[PDB]
Amino acid sequence: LDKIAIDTNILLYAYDNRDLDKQDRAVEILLKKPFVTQLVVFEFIKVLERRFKMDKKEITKLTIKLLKEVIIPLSLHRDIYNYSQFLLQRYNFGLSDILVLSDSILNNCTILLSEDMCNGMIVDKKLKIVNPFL
Amino acid sequence: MIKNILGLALGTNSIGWALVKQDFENKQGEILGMGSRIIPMSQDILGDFGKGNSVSQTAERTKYRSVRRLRERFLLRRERLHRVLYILNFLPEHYASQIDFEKRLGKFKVETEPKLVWKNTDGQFSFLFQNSFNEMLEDFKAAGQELKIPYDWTIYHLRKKAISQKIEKEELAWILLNFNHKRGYYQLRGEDFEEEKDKTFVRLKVDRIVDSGENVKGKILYDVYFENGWKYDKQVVKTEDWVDRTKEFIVSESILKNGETKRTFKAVDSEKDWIAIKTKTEQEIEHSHKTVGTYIYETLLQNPKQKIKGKLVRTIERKFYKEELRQILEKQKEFHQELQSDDLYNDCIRELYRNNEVHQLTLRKKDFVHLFMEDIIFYQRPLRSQKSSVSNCTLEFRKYKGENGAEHTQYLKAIPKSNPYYQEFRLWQWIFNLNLYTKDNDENVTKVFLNTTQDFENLFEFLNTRKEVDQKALLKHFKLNEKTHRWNFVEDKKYPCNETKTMISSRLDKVENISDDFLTRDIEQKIWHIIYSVNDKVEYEKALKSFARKHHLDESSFFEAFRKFPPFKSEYGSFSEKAIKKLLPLMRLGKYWNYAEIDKYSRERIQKIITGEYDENIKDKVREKSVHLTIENDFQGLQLWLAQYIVYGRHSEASMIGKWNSANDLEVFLKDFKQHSLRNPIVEQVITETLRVVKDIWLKYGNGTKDFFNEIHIELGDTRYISKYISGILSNIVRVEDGSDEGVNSKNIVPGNGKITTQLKQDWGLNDVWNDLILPRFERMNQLTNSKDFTAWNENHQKFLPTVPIEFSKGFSKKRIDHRHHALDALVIACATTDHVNLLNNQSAKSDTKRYDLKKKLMKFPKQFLKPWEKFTVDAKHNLESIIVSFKQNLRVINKATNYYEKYVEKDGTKNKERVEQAGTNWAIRKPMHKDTVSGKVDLPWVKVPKGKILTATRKSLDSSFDLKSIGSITDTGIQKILKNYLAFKDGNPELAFSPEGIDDLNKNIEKYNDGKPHQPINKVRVFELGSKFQVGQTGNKKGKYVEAAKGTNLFFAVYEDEKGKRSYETIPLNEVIERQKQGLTSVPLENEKGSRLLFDLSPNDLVYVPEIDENIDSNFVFSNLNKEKISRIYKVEKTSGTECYFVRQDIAYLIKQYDAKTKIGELESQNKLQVTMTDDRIRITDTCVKINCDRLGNINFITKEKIKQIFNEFR
DNA sequence: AGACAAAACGACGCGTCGTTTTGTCTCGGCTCCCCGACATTCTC
Ligand SMILES: [Mg+2]
Repeated sequence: LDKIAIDTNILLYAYDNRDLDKQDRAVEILLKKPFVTQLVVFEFIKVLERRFKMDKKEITKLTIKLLKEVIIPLSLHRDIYNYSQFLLQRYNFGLSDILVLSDSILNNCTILLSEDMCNGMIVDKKLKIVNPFL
Repeated sequence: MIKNILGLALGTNSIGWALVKQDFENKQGEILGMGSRIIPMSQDILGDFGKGNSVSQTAERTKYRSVRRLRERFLLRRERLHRVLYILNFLPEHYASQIDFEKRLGKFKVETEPKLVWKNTDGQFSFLFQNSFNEMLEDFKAAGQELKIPYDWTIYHLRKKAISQKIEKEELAWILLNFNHKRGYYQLRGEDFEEEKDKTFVRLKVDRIVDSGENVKGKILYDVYFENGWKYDKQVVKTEDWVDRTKEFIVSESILKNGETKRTFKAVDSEKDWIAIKTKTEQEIEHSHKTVGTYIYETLLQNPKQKIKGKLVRTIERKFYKEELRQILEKQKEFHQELQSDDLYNDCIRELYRNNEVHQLTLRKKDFVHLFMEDIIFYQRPLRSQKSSVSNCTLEFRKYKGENGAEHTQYLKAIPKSNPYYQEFRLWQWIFNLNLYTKDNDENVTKVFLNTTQDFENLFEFLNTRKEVDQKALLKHFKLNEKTHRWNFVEDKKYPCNETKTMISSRLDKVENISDDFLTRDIEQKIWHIIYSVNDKVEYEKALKSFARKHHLDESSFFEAFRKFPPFKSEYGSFSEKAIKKLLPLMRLGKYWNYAEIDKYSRERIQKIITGEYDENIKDKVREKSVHLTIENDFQGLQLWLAQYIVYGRHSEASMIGKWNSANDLEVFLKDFKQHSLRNPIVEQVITETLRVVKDIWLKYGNGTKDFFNEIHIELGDTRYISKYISGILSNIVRVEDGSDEGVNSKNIVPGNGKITTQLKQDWGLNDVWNDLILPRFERMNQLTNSKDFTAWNENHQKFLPTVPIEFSKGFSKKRIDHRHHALDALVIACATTDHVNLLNNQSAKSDTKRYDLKKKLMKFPKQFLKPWEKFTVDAKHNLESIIVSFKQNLRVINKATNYYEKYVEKDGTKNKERVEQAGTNWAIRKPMHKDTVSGKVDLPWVKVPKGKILTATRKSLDSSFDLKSIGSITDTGIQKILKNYLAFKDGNPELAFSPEGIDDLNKNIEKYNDGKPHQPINKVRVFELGSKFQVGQTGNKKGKYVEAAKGTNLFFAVYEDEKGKRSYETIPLNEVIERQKQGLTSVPLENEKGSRLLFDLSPNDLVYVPEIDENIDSNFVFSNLNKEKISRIYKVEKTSGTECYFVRQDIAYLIKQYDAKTKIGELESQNKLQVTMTDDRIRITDTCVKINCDRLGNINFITKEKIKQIFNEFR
């Protein structure tokens, strides 16, 4: 009925036990096989390797496990750069977020989940950002 | 000593440019650049603009715009009717519940198609006017026709009933909407013609042709008499088609001065001329003496199979609809109390005109009658004012400073010619231009009749009274006669003589009851302004009556005399009112002149001239001419030039000469160029592209520096419009500021003629190299037609020359079939100096010795001309075989459009009407989205449909081109049965079966081909086709319209590659191009559904290189060493479809022989273009071609280090 | 050895690139601005 996607935020709050409630929210956000962008996985790898200083082997195992069993990777779209440039004239986000939104839109995603992206907002009358932790 | 020469040859859509560096004195020099720029358009335009048939895409856009505008104005009328009727509580609940009245005022709710008459309950449809339907069927059974008729025929019954009976309100709303549908013909001006305006459509019979004794052309002309008793005005030669013929005419009767009908005649044909059908329906409705609705109802009563829409009544005067709707509304008014409630009337007024209190105040006095007819339905807007498009005087200016702090000039609009003041200007100019001559000895007899100012003044008083002057009046004014004197002008030509003042004087003389002193100058000007300004009838008599009230003149014959004025002819003088006002006092003489009417500046200049002192604004030529202007009294009766100079200080238009300094001036000139400034779009495009090419060559070869072009030669080869305009424009580059080169054109610009170019081509061997270049096409034609008739051997040259058989020699030209001939012509023009053109244009010498110097200098010994240099022919061959043709492209798919609309805006506590710019984004499509014909989808069990295709059926006339195969392509099976039965009955001949007589015979006797079973007549049938047709839209019923891609709209052809290496092809329609370009993406997807990476996309007029079978072009680049073999393998895209792309060699313009279905031969087969190469390998072009990119000059563009550096140096 | 791999197989439909062939919105009125070309006269 609606192609729902996610961002690195859901995975990051899922990973941590410091906030139990947000971790939970995040994990029941993952049970429904939410779609995911390859850039989301790349940023997830970056934050695991940089902030958490985790070993390469175990983060790679976790990435492979999640992609096989948990989240559905979305093929990177070839028009992502031009479309992100198009969204750039009307919107003012961090360009990484704009690429995330562009690739989510180009893959026919209806609902996006995140925190730092002004929830409830409509992006080119195609996809809306929702904060699920509230 | 060394001279840069630019030769330009200008065609209908071709610019041939060549640049050379010539040193003729030493027989040296070399070519620098050559090229031909081509603007693509079909040869239909080429064959059309010679005669002219709507040859402009702008006109087509205007036509579509007008059609759309009419459509939305009808819609707006309907919307306002919905609003008013909903206020009145006249719409029914089922209908009214589903019109929006809050956000979309009066529009239907989205995805709904309501009908006022069909109520939908639980999916069933029911008619609501049951009782009026019963009454109508009662009327038919009283007439005794049938007892079973369509429900929607009730509208005409109600329209008849509404004239004199009470009908319910819903019927009345239906009638008003119907009237809104059918409004009728109407001329905005009106201007009721001759009171009789007979214009009567009559059908007459000829009795006899008495031989009239008028013998012309050896044949004796007959006269014509009619049974009811008039005579045909014109004579007749052919007797066979006039004796006892039932001929129909439109005749006009005018009561002549003698008191008799001056009857005219004009042969007209019914059902074929719009005027005849219109008049016949007019007379037939009037003779019935009843409203058109009741007439239609009666005709439907007497012939229930009658076609109303488009057959019975097509177009009638708006007066009928107006009068019928009036009578209906007044008659229904006495019975419905809602039509009297002024509360509701004010409610409608306020709703319709909330923000216009003035218009509310105006309409608070009217009633529902005026609001419905004069306001909503029959409201026709006046023509937009063209005053803003009026020209401007070249003299009077105004200066003002805008909000930006800059100082810019507003122009002053030119004077209307019918203005009395321009009348004075013009005829004084004639007075000064007047001079008389004697017939006997032709001497300057003047200075005896016009030598003193009194003679001029009396001639003025006599001319001022008249309206036109001529030979006779001018001669008899001086007491002279025809037999002795003339007046230096055309002996039988008349000249204007203050038309407005005379005409007004006559009409004011006819009114009487007034003294003969009311008409003065100021009165004349005011009445002229009243006539000229208010060009609307009711406004006209109101202004006339008010004028007669204010001025003490009786409004009894004033308005009767002042009603029939021909409207002023739309024409404006060269100058404005203020300038001519400043001019006239100086050229006045006698009592009409006085010194006080000369303004301050001209009085100061008069004092300066009489004083003889030195002024910077007064030139020496002035004193030369103004030597006689010693005294202030000498400033009487000055001619146009004298007065103009004294007023404004310029000896007429002396031009500015000008000189451009760099490419900056040029490119500014092109930037400031205005659309539609020339004769037609073709020449404007040609001139603009010529300018662009000149700028490009300047930048590439001379870096835009001063005087890089030593000389420029121009040639054309209708088109003459370019010979002078482009020369004048290009004079600004090659002009010399030393003062030697002065005039309209620079002396360096040397136009030639075809004689020089053809003689040089024949003499210098350009023709021989041209045949050698073009011959291989002729050998290919010979091989394809397995003959030898396309090449002819010769022994004077011992070689084969190209040729064509006589039956393929309709209009074949060996030059015309290519593109580089343009450049060849440009080259042969450029090397031709001024001496050559002088010699070949003025060969008449009057003495051999005088021109013998040019003979010896330019021609070998008079046999052949000397070459510009030794290696001219070889160099020309080398260049001509190494020219790539650049084709202009139009890939405009979407563009931005600005929408300004009037609206009431709240500013400073007050509402004001102002233009507002549209909010949001809105694109304009710059290509026709699809074809006009619309088809509908059908599903037929008895045909097999391949996957990916559908069946679309369209209605078409059943005519003589309907044979067994086409009859089997008719979607109805029973129609097929009956139709094949008929065709068998006529021996299987559709031409005899499906003639109009045959169709009538089938319709009358449908039983004897339908197995005796009854069936309705057949005139049009739905034929079905199997193919790919797409939906026009997705809203409402648009999702049921299936259309085909328009001509020339398959613009992109994608070529992809998979990881293995095979090439895939696709053609993307204009719909996806539009959507992708709207989302900021690239026109073509960069990967296909298989994931194959895109090589690139192709468009018409693109260029590709087709490598040899042995070459492996994967990272070739290095497009600097383009040789003859490399350039001969360059192909231009022509069209695409599906996965097919068709190519033509870039040097081919026209084929040697096109394709005909009879002989089944052609230069490039049936399509006149190939999907493969022409060469013997015959390789698929699309499987190995590589796209290339050229500039305006035909120079290849490829990535280089410097380019890569600059990509992100420009971002650095 | 028995049960997997795959080739036949008799079916129609499909599809075959190569080529040619077929189809393609239409007329009516009127107003009012601008420019161009060719005619004649006068003046710089
Ligand atoms: Mg982010």
